[PDB]
Amino acid sequence: DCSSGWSSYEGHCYKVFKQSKTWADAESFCTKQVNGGHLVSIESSGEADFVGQLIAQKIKSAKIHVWIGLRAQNKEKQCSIEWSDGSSISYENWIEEESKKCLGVHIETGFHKWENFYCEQQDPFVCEA
Amino acid sequence: DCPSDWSSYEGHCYKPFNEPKNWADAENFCTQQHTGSHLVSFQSTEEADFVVKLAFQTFDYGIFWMGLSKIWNQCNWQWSNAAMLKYTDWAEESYCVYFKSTNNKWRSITCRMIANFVCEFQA
Amino acid sequence: ANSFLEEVKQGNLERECLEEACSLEEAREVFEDAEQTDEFWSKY
Ligand SMILES: [Ca+2]
Ligand SMILES: [Ca+2]
Ligand SMILES: [Ca+2]
Ligand SMILES: [Ca+2]
Ligand SMILES: [Ca+2]
Ligand SMILES: [Ca+2]
Ligand SMILES: [Ca+2]
Ligand SMILES: [Ca+2]
Ligand SMILES: [Ca+2]
Ligand SMILES: [Ca+2]
Ligand SMILES: [Ca+2]
Ligand SMILES: [Ca+2]
Repeated sequence: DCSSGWSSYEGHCYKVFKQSKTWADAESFCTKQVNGGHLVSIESSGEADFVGQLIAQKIKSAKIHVWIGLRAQNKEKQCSIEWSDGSSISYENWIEEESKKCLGVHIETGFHKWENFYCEQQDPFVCEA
Repeated sequence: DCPSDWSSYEGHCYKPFNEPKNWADAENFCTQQHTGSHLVSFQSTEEADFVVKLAFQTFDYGIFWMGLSKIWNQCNWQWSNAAMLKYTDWAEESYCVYFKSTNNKWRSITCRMIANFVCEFQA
Repeated sequence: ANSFLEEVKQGNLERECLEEACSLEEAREVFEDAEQTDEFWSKY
């Protein structure tokens, strides 16, 4: 029992969106579509199964991925680590796009395995409420 | 003073290897080539340029590990809806840092990847 | 597309994006240059 075009699973509503958005925009979008909406939160084996099948119905491309609601909030490029020699990280030369702090699922795992992607890419997503 | 087979820069010795090892194995292998050795750490651009040039003139193109591992394993992962992160299904367990012998920018790839490497030590 | 150890190799447009489906990053690894990556990706 959800809004039109939304699918139910365990008293939660879900919808796969084909529009490509960055992880951040996708998230805001979800909060504006439904009461309490957010990017999908895969909290269980069964939910993963349901959502994987749900996505597979609309997404057939392997050129892209589908955004899910997990992200590393830390602003730094790496977290709580030092160099293998002990020295702290003073110098940095990161390619912006090599920082992959947002997660998404891909067709090659049947949309199950959480893969790391650069947050500012635009890809389809799934909202849950 | 570096042992011939090694290269020298600002008082540190560097040496590229082309026997593909994952990160943990590479770092470990470094510590055995000589006391106080490790996977190369970058403290400045010229040091970085020195090592990129070095590995390049030696083994041409390849991907080389640097001393950074499990880079996001300790970040604060959380769902946007604040749900509890219990169930997980990571494709890759850890990400490590590396570079191409063609440019000095830092890149990321799963720590299990097979790659060349450069060891470094002091004095 | 990435197999288990293919990423050791130098990128290649034909092998990765035309003979296989490639992600935005794989394409960026091929071109390196952002605008070129855009040009290609927008027509992919
Ligand atoms: Ca309802
Ligand atoms: Ca959920
Ligand atoms: Ca630490
Ligand atoms: Ca150093
Ligand atoms: Ca391939
Ligand atoms: Ca590839
Ligand atoms: Ca590649
Ligand atoms: Ca061909
Ligand atoms: Ca192939
Ligand atoms: Ca790659
Ligand atoms: Ca890359
Ligand atoms: Ca252009």
